[PDB]
Amino acid sequence: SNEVPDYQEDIHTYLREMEVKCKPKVGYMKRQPDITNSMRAILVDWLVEVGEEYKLQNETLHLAVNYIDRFLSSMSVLRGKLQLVGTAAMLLASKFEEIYPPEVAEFVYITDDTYSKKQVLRMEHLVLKVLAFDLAAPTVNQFLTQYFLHLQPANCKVESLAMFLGELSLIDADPYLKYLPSLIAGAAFHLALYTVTGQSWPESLAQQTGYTLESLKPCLVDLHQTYLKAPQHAQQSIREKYKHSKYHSVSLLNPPETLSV
Amino acid sequence: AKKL
Amino acid sequence: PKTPKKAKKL
Amino acid sequence: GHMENFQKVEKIGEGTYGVVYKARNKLTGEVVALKKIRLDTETEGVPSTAIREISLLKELNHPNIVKLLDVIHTENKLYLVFEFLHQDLKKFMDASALTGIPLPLIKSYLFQLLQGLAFCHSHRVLHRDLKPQNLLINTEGAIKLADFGLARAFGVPVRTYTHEVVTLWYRAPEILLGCKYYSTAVDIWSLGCIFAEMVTRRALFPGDSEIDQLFRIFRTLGTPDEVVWPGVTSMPDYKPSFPKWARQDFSKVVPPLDEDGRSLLSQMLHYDPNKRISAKAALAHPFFQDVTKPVPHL
Ligand SMILES: Nc1ncnc2c1ncn2[C@@H]1O[C@H](COP(=O)(O)OP(=O)(O)O)[C@@H](O)[C@H]1O
Ligand SMILES: [Cl-]
Ligand SMILES: [Mg+2]
Ligand SMILES: [Mg+2]
Repeated sequence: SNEVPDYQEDIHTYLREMEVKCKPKVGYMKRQPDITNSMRAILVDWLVEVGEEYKLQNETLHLAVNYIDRFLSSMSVLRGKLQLVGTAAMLLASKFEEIYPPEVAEFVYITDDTYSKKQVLRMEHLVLKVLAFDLAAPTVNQFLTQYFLHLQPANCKVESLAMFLGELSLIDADPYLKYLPSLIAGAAFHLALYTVTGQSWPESLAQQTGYTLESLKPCLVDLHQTYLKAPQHAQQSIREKYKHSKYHSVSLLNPPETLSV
Repeated sequence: AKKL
Repeated sequence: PKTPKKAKKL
Repeated sequence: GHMENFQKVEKIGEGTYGVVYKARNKLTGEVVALKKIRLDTETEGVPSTAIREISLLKELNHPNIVKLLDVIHTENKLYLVFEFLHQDLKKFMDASALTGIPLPLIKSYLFQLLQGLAFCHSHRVLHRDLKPQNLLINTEGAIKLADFGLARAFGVPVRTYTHEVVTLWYRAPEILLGCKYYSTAVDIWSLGCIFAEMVTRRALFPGDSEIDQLFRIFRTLGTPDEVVWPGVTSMPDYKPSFPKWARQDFSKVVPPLDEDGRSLLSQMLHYDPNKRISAKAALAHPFFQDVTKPVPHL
């Protein structure tokens, strides 16, 4: 019994304004002396598993990643502390998003005692200070759920596949830090729709978003490659997650070989 | 439980 | 009238 | 400034979540409200309620929403520094209980509350705790939404959120009946209750338990059925044994209200959350055609 219509256009406009303001610095990893895109990929892939173990929302995962990228945009971090940043970020995202955030002792457990409770809580404080408590960031997930409304009737397989593709974008900072969440969501939605039904990004969405199919192309080219190469990627947690029936096992679907485009 |  | 507390998990 | 720069004047408040002082900045003279949050009692770090309250208040800059001036975060303590307003609407109502709040002021306050709420909803924020003690008035005729500790950023479309939210008297029927989804309509219900309460000088639905709350609503608005509220008989907490009461005429419920006021109130109290009036649509209601901004008598 959901109702969204009166303020729905305003919300989409507002989120489009805030994604610009909440965007991490695209080039930040070249300025990190000790950490790399590969370490970040390992971290995010682990957070996916943590979210599954604790039955956390997909939104919580997307927020945690936004917090991490913004923190690393202004703070140099040694490789041995990167998991501490990630853990505090996931705790904060859980507190923001979840009805039931896991307790700190559980986050300590899930790192296998790599860090103490004191450290996790001190890191929480630092992340809050560095982000100036601005935690309500737009995510690819928030844009996806709004886009899904343009399918009547809903297609649950398209939605699952779109979420899967959107989640895969979290892992690889290069290329995906270059694109805003609304644009990634648009590429993921189209690619998912096309794969499942053979249809294309709808005019209603082109109007609402201002993105033509053409303007999705560069991101779409990337996402299609990512999709094709997913079974070969060093990080596998998202594929494993989306093999489940709750996701209609969409990670087992074969990508289209070419894009009509 | 994993140390990265 | 007091603001309600989140019910305990489970 | 920082903590040594505030002089505590008086304790003005407490609530489930926080301890509030009236205080003054010793350097600039500015009077503030300090909401103190205890981390030491907290071995779970910063409370989810504070995180949401701060992050969301920082996004909401509107004349009808209380302003957060500063946040002082120490290892042991978290202070939110707010602009200070004269009093909350509960204390005003109590002081007005014998005389009544003049109709033009009631209309002004509701209009302003709707402006603040519409802004929240357009910013994807549900307040979820609207009641008179969470609303603040100044000496110039302004009223503002406050106490965002229960607030949440919501998704389009929504998913299941915390079941235990609004203070009982102000709680919407879809929550009482256990719906897995609720949204902006819950805040409109609360405001409808508060509107009626300003008019009659007493709480509209002063329930002492969840069933008593539900039955007080049914006795006033009639027991809902599939016709007024499709799906109602399938809600998790609905029972077919609920007594079936007929709806009362609003002339009995809110005698002082004119035709326009009764029309607006009935739309704010609509059973079906999908047909309940939005804050934005309410602002366009004929009731507000003559709206002014009188000064309250304090
Ligand atoms: N900015 C303010 N100016 C004046 N009084 C306030 C202000 N903020 C809160 N109060 C008073 O303190 C009480 C508790 O504050 P609130 O923020 O609602 O805390 P809680 O979440 O614990 O209920 C309020 O009901 C109000 O009467
Ligand atoms: Cl109250
Ligand atoms: Mg309060
Ligand atoms: Mg509160």
